[PDB]
Amino acid sequence: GLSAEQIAVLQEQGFELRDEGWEFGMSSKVLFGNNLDRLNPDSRNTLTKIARALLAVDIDKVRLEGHTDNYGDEGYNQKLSERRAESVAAVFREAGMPAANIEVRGLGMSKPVADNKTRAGRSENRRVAIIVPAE
Amino acid sequence: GLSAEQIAVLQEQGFELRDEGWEFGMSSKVLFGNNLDRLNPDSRNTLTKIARALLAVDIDKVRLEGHTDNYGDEGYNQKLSERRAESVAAVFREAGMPAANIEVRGLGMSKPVADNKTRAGRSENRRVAIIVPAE
Repeated sequence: GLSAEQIAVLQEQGFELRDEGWEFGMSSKVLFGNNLDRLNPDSRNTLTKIARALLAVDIDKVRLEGHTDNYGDEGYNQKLSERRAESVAAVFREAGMPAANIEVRGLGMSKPVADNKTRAGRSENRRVAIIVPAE
Repeated sequence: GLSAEQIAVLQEQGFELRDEGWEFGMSSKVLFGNNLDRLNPDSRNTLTKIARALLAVDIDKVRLEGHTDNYGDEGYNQKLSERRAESVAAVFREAGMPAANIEVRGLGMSKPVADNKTRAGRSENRRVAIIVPAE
């Protein structure tokens, strides 16, 4: 389980404890914009600070999951979700996180957090999740 | 939002982060034994240490929630669950927590955490939970 100086850091960064562990989503929109899986460089820093802060307190084990809405090919949403997840993973590596400690899952359309019949609904399902397991 | 020192103390007392806050649960058999809402001496002593720990790091509020299984009259089980939480509240108040910062709830049979079908799940649901709300 996580130590008190860690949990606090997680809380500070915007993490919320859920069933699979501590979770913090960012929208694809903010993360990539018009790109497919290239991060615009502002989101890169945002993702660097985050990773640096976590490693600072010996959190060094994260899972990254990316989802899409249901619009589009089913096969493509899987790849995209996985590639987009990996894009973020590469920023964690480049900051000091043991690659063996990073897990990457493409979850495609299958796992939404909103009704997929709204511009703010569908744009909410387009996201990448940062997960520290509470193990 | 709880600080590292607060969280540290919470973990040392056996609390566990849930959905409604930090939460330590004790079974009714331990707290009450054969009694109704009178705690046995060993329990009051335990509860007093927990209470003093929470005060010594300036915790803002505690909620005390009594639960039963689903055997018996539902209104009796509601009252009992309430009287039982009020027994734990009293110990808090006597340890120096002000009434106004203490929330007492009898929840009867409505929030189980185990299966009422077995003798075991029934004894597990017979508990009073101490919650520190997540501001």
